[PDB]
Amino acid sequence: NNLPSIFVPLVGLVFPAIAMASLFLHIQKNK
Amino acid sequence: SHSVKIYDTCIGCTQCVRACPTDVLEMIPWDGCKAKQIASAPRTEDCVGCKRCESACPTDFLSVRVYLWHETTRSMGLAY
Amino acid sequence: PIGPKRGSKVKILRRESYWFKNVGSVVAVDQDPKTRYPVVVRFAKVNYANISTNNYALDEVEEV
Amino acid sequence: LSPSIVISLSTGLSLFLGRFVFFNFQRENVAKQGLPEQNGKTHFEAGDDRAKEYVSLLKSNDPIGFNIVDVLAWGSIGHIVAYYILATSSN
Amino acid sequence: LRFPRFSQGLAQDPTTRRIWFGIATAHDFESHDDITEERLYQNIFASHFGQLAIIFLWTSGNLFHVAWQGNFETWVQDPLHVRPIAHAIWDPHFGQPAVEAFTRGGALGPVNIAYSGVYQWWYTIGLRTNEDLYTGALFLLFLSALSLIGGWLHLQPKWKPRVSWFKNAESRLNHHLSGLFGVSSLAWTGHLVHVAIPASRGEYVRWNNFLNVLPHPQGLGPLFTGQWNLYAQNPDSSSHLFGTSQGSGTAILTLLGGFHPQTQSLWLTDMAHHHLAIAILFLIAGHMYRTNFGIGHSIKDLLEAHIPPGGRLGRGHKGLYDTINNSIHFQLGLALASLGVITSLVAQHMYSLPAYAFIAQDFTTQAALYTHHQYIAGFIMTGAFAHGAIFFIRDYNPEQNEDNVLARMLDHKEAIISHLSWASLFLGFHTLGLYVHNDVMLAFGTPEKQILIEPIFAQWIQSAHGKTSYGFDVLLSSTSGPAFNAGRSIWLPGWLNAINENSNSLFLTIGPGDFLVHHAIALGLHTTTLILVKGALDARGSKLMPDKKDFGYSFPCDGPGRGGTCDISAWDAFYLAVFWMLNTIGWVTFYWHWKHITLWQGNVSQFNESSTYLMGWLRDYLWLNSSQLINGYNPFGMNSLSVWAWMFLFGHLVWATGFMFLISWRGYWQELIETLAWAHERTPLANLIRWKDKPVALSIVQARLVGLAHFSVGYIFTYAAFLIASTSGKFG
Amino acid sequence: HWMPGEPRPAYLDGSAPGDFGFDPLGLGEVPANLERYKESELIHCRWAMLAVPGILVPEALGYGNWVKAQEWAALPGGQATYLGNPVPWGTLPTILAIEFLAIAFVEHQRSMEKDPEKKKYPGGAFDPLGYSKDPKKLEELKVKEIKNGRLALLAFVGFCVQQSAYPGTGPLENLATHLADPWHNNIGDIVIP
Amino acid sequence: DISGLTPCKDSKQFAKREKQQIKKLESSLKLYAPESAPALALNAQIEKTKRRFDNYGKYGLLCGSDGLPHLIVNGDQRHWGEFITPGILFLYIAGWIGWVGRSYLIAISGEKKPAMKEIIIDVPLASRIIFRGFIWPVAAYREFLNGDLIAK
Ligand code: CLA
Ligand code: CLA
Ligand code: CLA
Ligand SMILES: CC1=C(/C=C/C(C)=C/C=C/C(C)=C/C=C/C=C(C)/C=C/C=C(C)/C=C/C2=C(C)CCCC2(C)C)C(C)(C)CCC1
Ligand SMILES: CC1=C(/C=C/C(C)=C/C=C/C(C)=C/C=C/C=C(C)/C=C/C=C(C)/C=C/C2=C(C)CCCC2(C)C)C(C)(C)CCC1
Ligand SMILES: CC1=C(C/C=C(\C)CCC[C@H](C)CCC[C@H](C)CCCC(C)C)C(=O)c2ccccc2C1=O
Ligand code: SF4
Ligand code: SF4
Repeated sequence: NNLPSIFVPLVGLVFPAIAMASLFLHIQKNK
Repeated sequence: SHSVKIYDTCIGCTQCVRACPTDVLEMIPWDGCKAKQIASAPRTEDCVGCKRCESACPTDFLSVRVYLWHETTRSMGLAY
Repeated sequence: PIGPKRGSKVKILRRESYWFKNVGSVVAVDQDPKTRYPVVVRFAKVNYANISTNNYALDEVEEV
Repeated sequence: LSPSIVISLSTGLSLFLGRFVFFNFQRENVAKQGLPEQNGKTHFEAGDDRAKEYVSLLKSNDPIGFNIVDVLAWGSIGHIVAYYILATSSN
Repeated sequence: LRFPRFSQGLAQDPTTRRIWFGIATAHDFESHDDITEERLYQNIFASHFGQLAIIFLWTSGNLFHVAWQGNFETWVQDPLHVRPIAHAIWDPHFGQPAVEAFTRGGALGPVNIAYSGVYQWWYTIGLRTNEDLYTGALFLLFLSALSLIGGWLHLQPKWKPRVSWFKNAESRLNHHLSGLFGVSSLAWTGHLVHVAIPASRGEYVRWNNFLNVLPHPQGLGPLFTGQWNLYAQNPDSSSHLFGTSQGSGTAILTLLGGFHPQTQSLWLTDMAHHHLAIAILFLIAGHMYRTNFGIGHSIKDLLEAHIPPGGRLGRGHKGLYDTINNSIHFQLGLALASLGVITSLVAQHMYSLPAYAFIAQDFTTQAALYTHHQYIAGFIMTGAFAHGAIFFIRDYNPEQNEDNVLARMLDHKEAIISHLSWASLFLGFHTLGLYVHNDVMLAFGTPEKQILIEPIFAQWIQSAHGKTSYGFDVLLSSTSGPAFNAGRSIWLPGWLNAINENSNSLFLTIGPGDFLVHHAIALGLHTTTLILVKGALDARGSKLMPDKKDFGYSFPCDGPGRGGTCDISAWDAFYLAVFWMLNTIGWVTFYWHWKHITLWQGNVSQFNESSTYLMGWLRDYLWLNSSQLINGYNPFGMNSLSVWAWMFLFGHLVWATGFMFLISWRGYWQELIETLAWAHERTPLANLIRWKDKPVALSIVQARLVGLAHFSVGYIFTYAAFLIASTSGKFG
Repeated sequence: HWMPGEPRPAYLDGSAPGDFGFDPLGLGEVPANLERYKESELIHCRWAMLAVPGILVPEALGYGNWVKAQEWAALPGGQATYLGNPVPWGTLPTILAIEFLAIAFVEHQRSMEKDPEKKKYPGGAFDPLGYSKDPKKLEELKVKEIKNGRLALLAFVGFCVQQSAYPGTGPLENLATHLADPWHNNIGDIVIP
Repeated sequence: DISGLTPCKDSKQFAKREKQQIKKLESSLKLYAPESAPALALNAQIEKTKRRFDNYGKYGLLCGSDGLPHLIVNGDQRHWGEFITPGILFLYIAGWIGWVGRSYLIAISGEKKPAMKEIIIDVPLASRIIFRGFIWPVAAYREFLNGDLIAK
């Protein structure tokens, strides 16, 4: 199939970047 | 800031207040020992947690006790 | 006079003491009423701080 | 080959033993071992609403207070014994 | 406020310690701000729901991948000559030789060979096509969704349980014992009888026809009339071929004993009878405790009345009900101890009494399963004692527990600790002395001077089970004994056939090397127990620190005074016992693996002769069996063992990296970090960027955990790579 | 005294019937425990003083020793015999059922008693001939009963042990074997093979 | 035949081990003149090897399938010299040493500075105490009966 050519980069490069950016913004937040 | 407590087994030797590397501890008059003195701890916001005071106490078990607690810029010894 | 006489042997009943349930000799007893721990006891063995003398109240020493 | 319908008469014997012989012993032991409790309070009186005893099932017009739970328990014992007897035979 | 939300003290830390300690204290609900008992219980309930959801998702993922990318239908036809496939590989970093090398099985591309034994397990329970696995995966996805939904529901104000509901012990015990064990095991017998037994005889029974197929020709008639012997008549013949109707029978409940001749595993009709019997036993036992129906036992009165009148146990068990009921660490410790014991039992029993078809012939799977379960059991056993110490610190009340069994244990801790020390010293001294004597005797070329001691007691026990290789002739090995005559017509023939056949792992033959390694295992167990028990009992104070209970479970030291006080907490006692647990499990797994490798190669004499001296171990186990593994890639090419060699080196590197955090301590590093701040603040074009958290060295307790995690990960990965590579290179 | 020159336990004053101060292990220290032990001792003695006549008399009439009478029940379909005459109801599950029901009733009836004296010497209807009319004679009778019961218990222990050394033999057979050649047919050979 | 073992004197593998060892020793002797000292040493080694194998054959040891002696420690009277007698001798010697140490420690406990008698031993007192441990079992048992063995 062609699905692994999409989901492997999606889980290895895109989702980690989004999660790390969101988590850094969360931990750096103050009020 | 850390917590520094004094118990009434103190003999008034002054050795703990001479040992502190920041001014945290001082002597006050008292009655209950021959020396008529007891240690007091008014400035515990300046305590670094070194336990030099507890190494100096001659009582069987310490009449001064330090309990480590929430850490701040002063209590971490940071000069950055 | 207050408490044990000088030279007598007493045993310690303070749980946080290094010499708990050990026998020591009385050195002196302070006769002031406002003193909280007037009994001076000395021991043969040193503690972890290399000390061999301590003060106790009248309720933490018994004559043996 | 003993018949299964007759062998189940053990239920009657077990019920007879429970109702006429071992009644006082069981009742006094149950009275001695009271309701389970937590921190000195029973489960219901400590706050648990679903630990309340069903008083409606305790009331039976039997002259000695024989319950339906007793019937169920002694019948279960009788059935277990009868089926053990039935299975042991014909081996 | 800011991250962490649950700690005002941590949220005001101006350094990087705020993040690290915010991560590490998330699941310690007891120490959070404004915490109550009810909130604690409700949070625990929700966390349990989440854990169940995760487990169901994991199993569903395994099944879906096996169905989508595996070779289950090809493996079923010829189980002994096909390699199972775990999943496919899609790595853009691969080269062409790597693409060619990993294309094994019957696949069209790179794949992984499964060593978890799921193929044999699923084939044994009746799954035959890829459509079944898809349905199972869908059902488990639904179950995970249901678990999450149930987890969310009980956190709402309308559906929150109360603390009194959580403390109703008798009702929970009754319900668990009767339904979660008895009914659960009763239903598995139903699945076996209705689906799995017909499948092994060539019969296809599914949802569309299971209401029309009779599992037995006579139906339910024999059950209600008591003629239960009709269900055992006409069992499978010894000429049975698994999965086909050739030589099959009609029985559904037997007590044959032994192994199936072809699959070399337990009979399917024995397991159904076993589960039925245990289901009845669990169903009966779940009627003991008192509920709102007016009959049963009360646990508190059971505990309070078990006091010997002689007074040798003081007040006995009085007050223990509230001690256990009001402490969650006590319950967790009891559960962990029981779980670890049963995990070790599972590991010991699955290798010698296989239950899945064609798993005894798969050599790589058995070793992996054994090692996996033994390591997990060791970790659980450490956790039990850790939580026992945490209970003694946080929850124990001396006044409510006066002079009972629990309080009298703290009274004589010195005797227990000293006797454990004596046992450990004796075992270690003599075992090491004998090993070194044997090594010196071999070095001087005189092997006939060795001290070789026969394990007489274990050989006698084996003979008492029916083994005839030692000539002791006792009990089951005696043909005229009452014990032999009692069961000679029920289970003894098959069991005796299985036990006296030397190609399996049922009661292997033993010698002096087994004796020495068993005593090494005993030494390891005793030393680990000594460390953990000393940590648990001294948790509330000692002569060196009388008031240890005021400082908590985990704290660095009490400073350099009174001679110095590094590693004085109970947490530090747990930290030191992980090294001994790892050592003991390593010894156990080395013994198992070498024995089974020599057995499978058919040269058991090598183990018999070379296991009495340590040079024999080092030369004939580690050096000899690592040749293929270290040749996964060389200046001449690579093969399918390249990943295992890479993981071997990776584990070596991670293990050695842990020594940095263990040998070098904080004050070297805080001084080093202080110069980097100046360097950054004085560097042009870079001082335009500044940090928000002031950078600091790791804490004293942090570095112990970080060093210990690196040590464990390296240990596990290195041994796993070596074991899998060595077994699969030789036997596939 | 059970051993002259030895001190007595404080709780054994010498007033109880058959009291000779024998308690090396101190099992009767607890007053509640010692009260139970007397009842159990009397029950054991009374049960063993009926077994001894029931073991020797059937063997003296040629009906077989006391272990041969139990062999038939291990076989399938074995039927009980009495005085050489098979009994119609001597099937195994008929005997087991009637024994449990009959005994469970009387022993539970004894259990429910709460007067400590009536648990040992209940009196009343179980003494039809009225031998307990005289308190002076009664003490002598109690001493006689206790002294005989312990002897019967020792005899039963001898019965049991002699069977192990000579399997398949009765006590009267062992006595006959000993009487013929006393100086070589005795305990000595068993201890020293 | 305990545990399926065989006597050393009937074992063929034992003889093969002896022959291999002797043959290995003899191949080195051909490198030296017969009169030289190394030849004498090798001759002595060969004789000692033969004597050791003969002695192992005489004592009634048991061999396995590898031709190596095995020890029985279950308490059988036919093999009491393997474990029981050396064990009793070791227990006697260890009790002697421990009793002498305890006696010396008790002897100097009443002095003004008992610590100084531990780093600088009092030789005459120890020498007088050394002989007393020869009867340690009797003294220890009588002390246990009198209740002076355990500190109060
Ligand atoms: C019939 C009634 C019933 C049932 C079925 C359950 C069931 C459950 N309750 Mg529960 N509960 C009940 C009544 C019931 N409850 C009542 C009346 C109360 C109130 C008094 C509670 C109060 C309660 C609380 C407070 C909690 C639960 C929890 C749980 C769950 C624990 C998960 C578990 O045990 O793993 C399953 C484990 C087993 C089946 C057995 C494990 C050990 C065996 C020996 C292993 C067998 C291995 C075997 C060989 C197969 C393995 C091999 C295989 C891989 C091939 C479970 C689903 C917990 C939870 O949150 O879960 C969501 C929890 O915290 N319950
Ligand atoms: C290979 C390394 C190694 C070795 C040999 C040991 C050995 C030991 N550990 Mg240990 N340990 C280790 C690593 C090791 N540990 C590690 C990595 C950790 C984690 C930090 C621990 C944590 C640990 C704990 C927590 C405890 C031990 C304890 C023990 C002792 C109990 C075992 C026994 O019976 O004694 C075996 C006997 C010996 C080793 C004696 C050999 C004596 C020879 C004859 C010395 C010869 C002297 C010399 C040659 C003559 C003079 C010449 C001159 C040049 C010196 C034992 C000495 C326990 C203990 O001490 O309490 C009883 C204990 O509580 N260990
Ligand atoms: C504390 C010491 C200790 C410990 C933990 C163990 C533990 C174990 N032994 Mg073991 N053993 C010991 C001492 C010990 N042994 C000694 C001293 C001997 C020589 C007599 C043996 C001889 C021995 C044999 C022959 C076998 C085992 C086996 C085993 C394992 C199975 C359990 C068993 O059979 O127990 C055995 C338990 C004992 C023998 C009790 C010994 C405990 C006492 C206190 C030792 C004191 C020594 C004593 C004073 C010597 C006096 C002799 C003197 C009269 C000459 C188990 C791991 C079996 C096994 O599976 O091996 C693979 C086996 O076949 N042991
Ligand atoms: C009215 C009345 C009467 C009578 C009554 C009656 C007669 C009753 C009855 C009742 C009954 C009659 C009851 C019953 C019950 C039963 C039960 C409760 C059962 C159970 C069961 C079970 C539990 C089972 C089990 C099992 C097993 C174990 C195995 C196999 C399977 C089975 C499932 C079978 C009279 C006239 C006298 C008087 C007046 C009143
Ligand atoms: C510290 C602490 C804790 C913890 C603890 C622990 C962790 C423990 C463990 C323990 C353990 C871990 C134990 C174990 C045991 C075991 C056993 C006890 C076993 C037994 C066995 C048997 C009895 C057997 C039998 C038999 C039979 C039946 C048949 C065949 C033969 C034989 C012999 C095998 C707690 C929380 C609680 C509390 C607090 C403190
Ligand atoms: C090396 C070392 C340092 C210095 C090491 C530091 C400061 C490392 C800090 C982390 C760096 C940035 C690397 C992080 C690598 C991780 C893989 C990234 C985060 C992973 C997440 C899952 C958290 C100490 O602070 C120390 C303190 C006390 C005893 C021993 C030591 C010690 O050995
Ligand atoms: S605290 Fe200690 S050192 Fe300071 S005065 Fe009191 S007794 Fe002396
Ligand atoms: S702990 Fe150190 S800094 Fe704090 S008061 Fe004592 S001596 Fe001063």
